[PDB]
Amino acid sequence: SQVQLVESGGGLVQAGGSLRLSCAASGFPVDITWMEWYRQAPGKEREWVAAIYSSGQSTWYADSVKGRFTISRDNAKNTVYLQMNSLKPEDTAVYYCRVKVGAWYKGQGTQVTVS
Amino acid sequence: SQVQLVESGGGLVQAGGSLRLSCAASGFPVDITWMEWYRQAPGKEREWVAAIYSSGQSTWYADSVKGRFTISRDNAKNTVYLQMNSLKPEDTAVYYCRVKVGAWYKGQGTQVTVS
Amino acid sequence: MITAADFYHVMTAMVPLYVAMILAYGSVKWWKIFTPDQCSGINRFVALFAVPLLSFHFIAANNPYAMNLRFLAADSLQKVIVLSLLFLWCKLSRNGSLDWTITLFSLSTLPNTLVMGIPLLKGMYGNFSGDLMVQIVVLQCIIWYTLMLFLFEYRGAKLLISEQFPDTAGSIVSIHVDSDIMSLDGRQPLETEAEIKEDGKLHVTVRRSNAMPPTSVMTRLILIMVWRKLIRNPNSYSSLFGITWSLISFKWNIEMPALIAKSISILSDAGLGMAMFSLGLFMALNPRIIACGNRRAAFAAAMRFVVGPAVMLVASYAVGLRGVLLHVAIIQAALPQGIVPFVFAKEYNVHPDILSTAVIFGMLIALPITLLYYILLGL
Amino acid sequence: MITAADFYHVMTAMVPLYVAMILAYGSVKWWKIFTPDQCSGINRFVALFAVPLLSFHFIAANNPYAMNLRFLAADSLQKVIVLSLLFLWCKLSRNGSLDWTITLFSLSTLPNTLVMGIPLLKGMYGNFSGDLMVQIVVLQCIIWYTLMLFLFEYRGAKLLISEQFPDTAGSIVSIHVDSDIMSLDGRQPLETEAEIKEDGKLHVTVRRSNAMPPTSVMTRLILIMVWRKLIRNPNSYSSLFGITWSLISFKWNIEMPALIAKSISILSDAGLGMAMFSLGLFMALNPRIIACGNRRAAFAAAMRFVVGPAVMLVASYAVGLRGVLLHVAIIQAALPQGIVPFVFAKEYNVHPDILSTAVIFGMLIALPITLLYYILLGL
Ligand SMILES: COc1ccc2cc([C@H](C)C(=O)O)ccc2c1
Ligand SMILES: COc1ccc2cc([C@H](C)C(=O)O)ccc2c1
Repeated sequence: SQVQLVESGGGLVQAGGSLRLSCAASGFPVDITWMEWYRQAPGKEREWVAAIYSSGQSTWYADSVKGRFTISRDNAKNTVYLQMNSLKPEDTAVYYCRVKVGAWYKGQGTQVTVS
Repeated sequence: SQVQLVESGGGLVQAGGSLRLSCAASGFPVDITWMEWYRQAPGKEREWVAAIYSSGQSTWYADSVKGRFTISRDNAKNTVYLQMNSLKPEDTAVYYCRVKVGAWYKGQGTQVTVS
Repeated sequence: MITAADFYHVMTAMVPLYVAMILAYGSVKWWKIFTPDQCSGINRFVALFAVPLLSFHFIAANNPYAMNLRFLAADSLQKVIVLSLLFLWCKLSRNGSLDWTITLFSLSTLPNTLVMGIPLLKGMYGNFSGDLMVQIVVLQCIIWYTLMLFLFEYRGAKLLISEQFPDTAGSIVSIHVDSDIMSLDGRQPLETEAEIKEDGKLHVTVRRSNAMPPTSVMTRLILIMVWRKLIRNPNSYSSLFGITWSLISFKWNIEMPALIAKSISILSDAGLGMAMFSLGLFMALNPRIIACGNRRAAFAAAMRFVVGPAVMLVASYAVGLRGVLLHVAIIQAALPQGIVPFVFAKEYNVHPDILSTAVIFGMLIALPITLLYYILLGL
Repeated sequence: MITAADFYHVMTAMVPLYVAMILAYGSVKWWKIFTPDQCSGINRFVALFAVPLLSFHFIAANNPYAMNLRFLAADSLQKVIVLSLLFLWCKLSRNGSLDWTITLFSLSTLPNTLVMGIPLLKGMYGNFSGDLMVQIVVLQCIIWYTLMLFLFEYRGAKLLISEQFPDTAGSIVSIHVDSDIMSLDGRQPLETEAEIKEDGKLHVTVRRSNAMPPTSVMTRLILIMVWRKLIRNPNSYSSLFGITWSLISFKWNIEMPALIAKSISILSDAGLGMAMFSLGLFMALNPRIIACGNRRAAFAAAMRFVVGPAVMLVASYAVGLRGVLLHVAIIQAALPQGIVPFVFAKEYNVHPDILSTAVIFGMLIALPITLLYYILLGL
């Protein structure tokens, strides 16, 4: 009945800034299981970045972005917040959430671009 | 040209005696390689007992007759002497030599029988 | 009454079938000649080379402009009366699923017509039975092995959506399948992914994993997962060129040239003997003959030799087959179970143990049961 | 001169042979369908079931009381002139062994007559060539695959005594072989043991290991090691019952009954197509076509298409074959190399690389060479 995923926080910024990404959800019974965050480069590839899930104290990261990006889930507002710091210039790619309610639901709404 | 293998030493004796078996050969070029001594029971089977060969300081023995029977080769007289001590009563079998000149040559001549 | 010569002409064309089967069953269990890894070598050959060149020889010789259209209706009336009653069962009862609908359909209205049915009925009612038994082989390889192929895809395309979209199954528009997938089964991990659009439209993409919808949507996902299962099946290339040559040849009276006709007749003559030799190897790879139990093995010969023929005895008074055509229509339904309905149940795992019993146990009683129908119709 | 129809009747019965071979060569190297472990499944089937039932059908139909005894002498004169000259080479020269005598004999006087020779010559000189080409198949499967079987045992029974009895080889009376051994080869360890008697008599027993003699002695050891290689070979049970039925049937005019004749004709028709399909798999299991080198692959086609036929051109003036029988005798010697002379050279390791070349390279030039002999004899 018109299920909705809302993304916010992105934009254009220079190198060395800070952004606060978001992924708001509404209209699900459970909506916890295993959520992700990943990039989508203009060179056709896609690297999985961060994940928070039902454990909460376990985050699966990559090697290049290891220990530098902050992930946080709000179970009350049904929103996962993504804080990113020391933004490298290779961030022209689109960065969005991959919520999972048993099957993977996704959106596309950001314009993350770092000069 | 009438090659000849001569065996001697056997006979009938009670338990606890001593016998001196022999295997004399004549008419070969080399006649060293790997010689044997084995039993032939009336229960159709045959257990390999002792062996002296080109090394000389290596004798392959069995488990039941281990370290109790004396083997000795005479390279001059072309005769291998077999001294046996503490003769067990299960020695009704025929005990003879198995000289090897590249193929296995054998005889049959003894009457080893222990009551 | 009958003669003793008619009993002899049956044994002339049924004894060379069992000789080619006992030598296959004997040379594995008794003398241990073939390794069971090497046993897959012959079963690979018969499925690809012998049978699709054997079915091409019967279809491209059968006249399409003189098919007995009255006999062809009273066999398309068995497969509709049985198909209408089973869908009345799976949608009104309290325990009727679709996993029992197809299995109770392959046991009843799909005999072994090509390999075994043609030489038996040729040795019972002259040579015009040898033309009628080809006219059913054409319809099985072009309709009734295709309608059954949709019923396994619809069995699969319902599970993958109902397992993983239980809450918002009603607002999906398009479904996109990557070309890696050949069978949405659960054999492969099948990471399912769903795009979200603005006004409730919801694109769904089915992928490969590393490390109810509208009926205008299910009738697109199925037709993609049938076109990928039809251009790989070699028998679909046999019956396509068989009908196309037969519509050309029997109008302008063109006879097929001897350079091509003898090029196919060197493998097609190696098709009927090897098929009974490949089937004889199959009845020794199993651990037991009766696998699922003695309470369901007799159920196989209850929905095949009774409910099979006796529904054509009432589907032949309606169309108007009497005399000699009535006896040939009843006997061709009491033939043992075909092998192509097993091949489907082995891939999709829809009861492989029942159809593995009905083929092997069906062959061992196929002779002394159809001979009872030859006697009781001759009086 | 000739017609264009005679060129057509050759291609009618030679094109279906190469179609059954290209599909075997293609489906391994190009499309990779068969696993090479499963490739041994079909080669196990053709050696045991297809061929010994195919050779039984030709021998038990051939009339023995009307064999062309003049044609049967001018093919037993090729295989004696060649066999007399090679033993003059291995006993007078300075480098003539016996390991080169047999290999220079199988390349010259043993063509492929059963599978490929019969359909070619039937399509060139009417139907009486189809009866003559069976009358050579009988003599190959009963004499010239048996005299060659003694020459591999005498190659083996000389090595085992001359290696391990170099000094007292002249005073051995009897040789006893245990029933474990099937081939005194060196494949098995073969502990040799010699009893000693009183007056120079020397019994020898050949065993299995765990963890010159008088000519009245060598002609007993060989006849034991041939009787053990003849009651296991399935083709020796084909030609034995083939001749026995044919001597009965063509005197009292008994025709073979249709229950038995159709029992064999379901496997024998699956024999000629499968043999060319099994041979096509063999020309892709090898790493290279030309294996031992380009200086000996052309030697194979030098002792097979030249020294083979041109010694029958002088062995036919002597017997007195002119006219039409002269052309059929020359062409049947230029056929490509048989497969049974390879089977021997693979077991006994007497040059397996040369005969593996001459079979495969012999098939690829068999057609454009015998067609040259059809033209040059027609002028
Ligand atoms: C591996 O053994 C097989 C495979 C496929 C077969 C197909 C057929 C035809 C198409 C049919 O009877 O309906 C017959 C026998 C067969 C044996
Ligand atoms: C595994 O392929 C074979 C094995 C044996 C064969 C025998 C023959 C006959 C006996 C012959 O030609 O002389 C033909 C072809 C054959 C192919």
